[PDB]
Amino acid sequence: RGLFRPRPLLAGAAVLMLYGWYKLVKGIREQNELAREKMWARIHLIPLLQAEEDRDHVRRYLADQAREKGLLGENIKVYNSDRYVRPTFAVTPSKPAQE
Amino acid sequence: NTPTQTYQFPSKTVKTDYPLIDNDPHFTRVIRYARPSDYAHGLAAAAAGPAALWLMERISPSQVGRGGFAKAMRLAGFIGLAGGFLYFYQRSILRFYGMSENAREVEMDMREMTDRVKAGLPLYGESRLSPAMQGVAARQSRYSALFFGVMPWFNFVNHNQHGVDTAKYYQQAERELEAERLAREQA
Amino acid sequence: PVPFETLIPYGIIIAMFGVTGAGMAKVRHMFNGDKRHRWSVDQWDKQQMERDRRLTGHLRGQTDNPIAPPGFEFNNPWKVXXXXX
Amino acid sequence: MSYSQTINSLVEVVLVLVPSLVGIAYVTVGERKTMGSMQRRLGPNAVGIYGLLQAFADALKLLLKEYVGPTQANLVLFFLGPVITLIFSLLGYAVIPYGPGLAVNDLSTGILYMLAVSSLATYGILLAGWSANSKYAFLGSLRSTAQLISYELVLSSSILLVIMLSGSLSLTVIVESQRAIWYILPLLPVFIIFFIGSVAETNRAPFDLAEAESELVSGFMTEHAAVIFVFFFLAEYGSIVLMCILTSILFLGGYLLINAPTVEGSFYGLSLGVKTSILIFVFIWTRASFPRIRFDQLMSFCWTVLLPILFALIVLVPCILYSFNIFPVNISLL
Amino acid sequence: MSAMSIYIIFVSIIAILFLAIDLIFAPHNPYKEKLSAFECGFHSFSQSRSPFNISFFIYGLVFLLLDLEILLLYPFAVSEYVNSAYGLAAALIFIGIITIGFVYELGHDALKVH
Amino acid sequence: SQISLLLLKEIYTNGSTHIMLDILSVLAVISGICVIISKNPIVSVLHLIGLFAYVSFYLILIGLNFVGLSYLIVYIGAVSILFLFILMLINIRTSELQSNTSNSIPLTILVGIIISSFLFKMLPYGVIISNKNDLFFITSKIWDGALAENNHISSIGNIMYTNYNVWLILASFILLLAMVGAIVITIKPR
Amino acid sequence: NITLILFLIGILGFVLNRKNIILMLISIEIMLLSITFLILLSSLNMDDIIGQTYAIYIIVVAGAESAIGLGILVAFYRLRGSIAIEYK
Amino acid sequence: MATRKPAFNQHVLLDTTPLPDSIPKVKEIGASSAPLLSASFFIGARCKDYNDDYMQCKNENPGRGEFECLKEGRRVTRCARSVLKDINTHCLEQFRAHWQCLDNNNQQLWQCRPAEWKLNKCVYENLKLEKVIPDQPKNSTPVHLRQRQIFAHHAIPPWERPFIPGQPE
Amino acid sequence: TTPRFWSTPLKYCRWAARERPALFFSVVIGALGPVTLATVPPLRRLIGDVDAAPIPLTYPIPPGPRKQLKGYDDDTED
Amino acid sequence: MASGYGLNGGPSRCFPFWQELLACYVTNSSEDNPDGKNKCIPVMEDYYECLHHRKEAARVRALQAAYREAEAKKLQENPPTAGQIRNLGLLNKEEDTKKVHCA
Repeated sequence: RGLFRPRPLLAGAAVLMLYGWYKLVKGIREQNELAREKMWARIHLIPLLQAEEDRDHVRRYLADQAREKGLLGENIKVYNSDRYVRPTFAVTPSKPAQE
Repeated sequence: NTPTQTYQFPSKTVKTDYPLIDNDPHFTRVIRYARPSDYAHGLAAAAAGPAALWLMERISPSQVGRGGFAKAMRLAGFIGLAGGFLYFYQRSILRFYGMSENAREVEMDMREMTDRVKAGLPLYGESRLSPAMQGVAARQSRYSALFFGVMPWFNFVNHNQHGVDTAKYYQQAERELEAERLAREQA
Repeated sequence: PVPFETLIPYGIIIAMFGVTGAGMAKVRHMFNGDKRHRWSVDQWDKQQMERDRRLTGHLRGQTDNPIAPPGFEFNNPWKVXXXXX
Repeated sequence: MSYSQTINSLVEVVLVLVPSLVGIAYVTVGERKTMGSMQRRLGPNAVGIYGLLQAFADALKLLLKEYVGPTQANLVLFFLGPVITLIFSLLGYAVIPYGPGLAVNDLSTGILYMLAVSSLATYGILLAGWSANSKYAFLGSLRSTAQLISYELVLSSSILLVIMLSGSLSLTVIVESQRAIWYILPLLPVFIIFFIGSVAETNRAPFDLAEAESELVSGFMTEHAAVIFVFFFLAEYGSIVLMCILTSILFLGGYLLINAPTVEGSFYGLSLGVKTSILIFVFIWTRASFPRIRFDQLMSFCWTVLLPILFALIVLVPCILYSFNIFPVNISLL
Repeated sequence: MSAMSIYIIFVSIIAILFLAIDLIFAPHNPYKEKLSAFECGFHSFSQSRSPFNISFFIYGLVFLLLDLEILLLYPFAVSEYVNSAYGLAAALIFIGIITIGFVYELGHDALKVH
Repeated sequence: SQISLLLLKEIYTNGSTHIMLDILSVLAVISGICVIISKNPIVSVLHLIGLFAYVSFYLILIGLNFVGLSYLIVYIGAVSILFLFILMLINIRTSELQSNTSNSIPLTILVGIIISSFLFKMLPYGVIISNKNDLFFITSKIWDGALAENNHISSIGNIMYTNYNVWLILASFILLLAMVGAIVITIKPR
Repeated sequence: NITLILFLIGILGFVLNRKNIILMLISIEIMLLSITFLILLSSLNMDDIIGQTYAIYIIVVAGAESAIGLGILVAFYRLRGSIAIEYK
Repeated sequence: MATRKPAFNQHVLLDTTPLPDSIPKVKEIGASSAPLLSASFFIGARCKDYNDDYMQCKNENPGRGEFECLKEGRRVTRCARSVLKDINTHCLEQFRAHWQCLDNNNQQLWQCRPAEWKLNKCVYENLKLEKVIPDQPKNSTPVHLRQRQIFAHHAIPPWERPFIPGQPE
Repeated sequence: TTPRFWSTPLKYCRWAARERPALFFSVVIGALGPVTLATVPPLRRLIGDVDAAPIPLTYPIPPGPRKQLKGYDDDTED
Repeated sequence: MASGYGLNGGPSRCFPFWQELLACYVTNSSEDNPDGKNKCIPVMEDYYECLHHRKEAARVRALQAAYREAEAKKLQENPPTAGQIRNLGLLNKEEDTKKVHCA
């Protein structure tokens, strides 16, 4: 029974495994190219999105600096440097919205 | 043209007695700039290992069974050969490091590079690796022949971070190009 | 011959997989405003869905208006937590 | 979103668990009816029409059957083991994609999640067998521990070869990657090895050593009875189906095809179920075709035949991937 | 609430619902010989709580280390695009040193119970 | 007048509850004690796998999914083998009979207080946080740092085989010595 | 805070152990758990992937130590026949 | 606020304080995620210099560029509202068909190539704006200009042609 | 009976294939990787197969001085 | 922190603070002037502040108790509902956005 001969099954296995590796070369090469398109599309959007985010950060920073000079009278310097540091902590009201 | 900047990465200065050519020289350069003594010493060093195990056998026989000494020579042969090549490599790269007399290496480096610079080719070649992976590789292998006794490592990356200002190479090539143009006029 | 009564439990197993795939798809399509749901989402996609709620009120809502509606610059959510920093 | 989040998650879990529990009932019926056909028998054909209520006669009988607490047994552990095995076997169905992202949890580390819940369920078998203080239950529990040492590296090493192609660990992305080609074509040896290790993972013949009835009496579950016994069968057959889903996820393109969304979702569910049902057949086919192996022979087979081949592939496969510029991007895309 | 948390809730309550039904609706008549250990019909020495010989403990010792080794390869399979050739080399050195230890296990016949 | 600072409840996209971390904390401590006080060695190795489980669920819930799943994967096999050795080297019945005195309580109180008090200032503010006006952590979004977010396992892979490859070579030599040594001291002679 | 509680359990479970040497090898495991767990929480608060890498290398040596410990116990038990620490 | 992803967030904090009269005012972009991805290649076809100028400004003020590059940011927003209006005055059916397709397809470009080709042609013949992806391999056809998509759940009709500018039909 | 490798390397390879196939072919498969690494990339470049350029995983910041742009200024709003 | 490799594949948050401190040390300290490294004292405090947040937690704490006590004393007329905060910035909810801003 040659359905169970070791050689033709070894042959058909080598063919299937070589064909599927060919299809895998083409697939991953195509996906790495699709990944390049997804990243360039993201990159064009990054400067308009980050610009809106920075306007929000400058606006919230300026407000908290104004709120402290009222509540605490003067501003407290957390950092010696002049660099903006995104806040780890924020003043919150004692109650959420009543809903 | 002039790259307008010749030291781009912060390097470590080591006190040494000779000029530093390359803190991370490529594998091929170490083999090419090897003196013929380096092949003499590294071949003598590789033979020392199995010859030591032979002499111990003659004076003080181990009393091992029929095939053991032949097995042990194969290990002593490899270990000697492995340490012989590491010794052969260290002799050539210490000259690149300025930790051994290197006048000959300094002059062949100042010619090979000024030949690449007048040809427009990159000084240290082109990497297939990314410029950050090139840096991780420079950082991993610079001065790494000084740890050869413990962990070995070789530079197989064509990076551009070798610890030396490249201005001298561009200066000589342009002066060599300056002399070439004047000589070509009288024709 | 073919023992079709042997293949009946296998047909039920296949069918209940079909029940699962069809129902998960329908419920998610409703939850996502009669739109196909999103999968394999990263920080950018989650930030983009939260920007969509800012303009439309629904995380999956889409508007093409070149100008933002008034109050968009004050509606940027800053997440408030108690312990996981 | 549109309606309540809790109600969505409520319906989403029901649509997975309840249909999967119905599926577990009929893999037992299908096994008995399929082994019988290969044995020139019929199988269940009387409890219900064509014997389609037989799994529930069995299930209802045991939950109404008396339980025994052995005097020598550690009773709190005698009940804890089967509960651990059942809970963690069923937990694996929470990462199964029935479509792109159609899972109760589209986790980015779903493959490692499954390795963690399968390993816990095995520890329940070890605990329950030892807790009986009977000798056949004790001999069976040691066999389960030997078997996990044998098949855990085999599966995890085999899976790591799939990840080297998909680059994800997410079950949806590995199915999406197979749109290029099913992974059973380039990874034909890995599919065989992973399937063999999955039969050993399930305690299924020819690797049925912990529960062997020709050598032990019932192995680890000999002293266990009633609903404690129900737990170990529900764990075993849900573990079988789950391993056939995973093998279809990792090598057979998962849900890929060989009101408007419902047609698409149904076709995805049918395609995965059709491929899963073929592998469920191969399990039952393997049980009716071979004798049992000795447990030392299984440990030798996994450690001197399978593992040497797998580590050789772990070296070889990324070397082919780099050689052809075929390393997958590890970013979110598919 | 998330589907994952609700999923854990249900599978637990199914484990309870089945267990509760049997604990309520099944007969319970525990007596001496019913509560005894099975030993195929004859009582024997209780020895399951005494030190027992495991002839495959050297396989458990090796499994722990190899489990650690394949875990140290999973980050590589999910980071191949960035690792490239330079990272592949180190991962090959790591596998190569580990394989030598496995060759020691095979050559010394540690995994060959007789 | 004008509030200008508005607190609100997040309807969707909200995170877990930090109540669950305190539950896992007590259970992990509870299970840790029961590992050493238990008379039965198998009951204490079961409390051991439990103890590793609440720590892993603690790590998963704070977003450490890889190391949390990897901890669980590694230790379930490790506890199984440790189970396997208790059944080979320990008389279970005589160990349960074996007891423990109460003479260790005075040392427990003294050693517990001194070390814990001394080891408290050795820990930083980030850990001692959340020990009637409390603080709230605030987070916002970025676009440049979110272009291609990696998973934590990918971030470790980005550096584990290049920037820190020395730790891998040394780690592979500890594992090699363990593979050769554990076998050398326990191998049956041949 | 839990890191300190766990470390104290492992330190007393190792020192005030009057049961068996396998429990002492478990207590070492508990201590390494607590030390690793402190490094993990700190890594998250400082945005450091190195402390997760550090925690991973503690896990691999923690298992290597438990293999050498279990291997040395087998050697000791083979000759002594008991791995029970004993107090008169 | 921190760039860390929250694990236990249950509350949102909002500030109703407006930016001071000193800083000029820019009306924000009103497009959603699907319209922005459908017009991203057009953003960069026109706004690349400003998109690149705002990023080089921030790199020239390390740690402080949020506050010190507010004008470059106002410029990028204006450049991006210009293309959006342009894609709306013209090619509005094509633009809607593309980004409405993208929302139903996980925002994956390869799943909406026929709508992209139709829009890309209409943007090209009314805005001289071309989709350009840098460093694509020269050995093979660009992936976005490929008839067959291997990862697309639905095969691309044979009669739908990719848009290559210049060459006629 | 079994051949010694150093006595006759070609005989040992035939015996190992036939009598110890799983171990022998593990070494062949594992060795095939370094053979692939050393031979395929040269042949790939010989036939013109070009390794692709890396995809950007950070904003590509251009080099050189800023371009001194004039457009989309504040006065262009209305 | 000081490594430069953060959780998302991007760089660590306290890496700029660390690179500035090392830059300050190498560019001010030397054997000729041992006391040039006192220039690094504020730079080294910023690195610890980026890491543990003790100074910022103290600032917010004082500001938050001050803020809340003024809120109680402040005159209250009508509180916005939760649904009204949700309506801010929407397509056709101009009435609610105005109420949120007291305009």
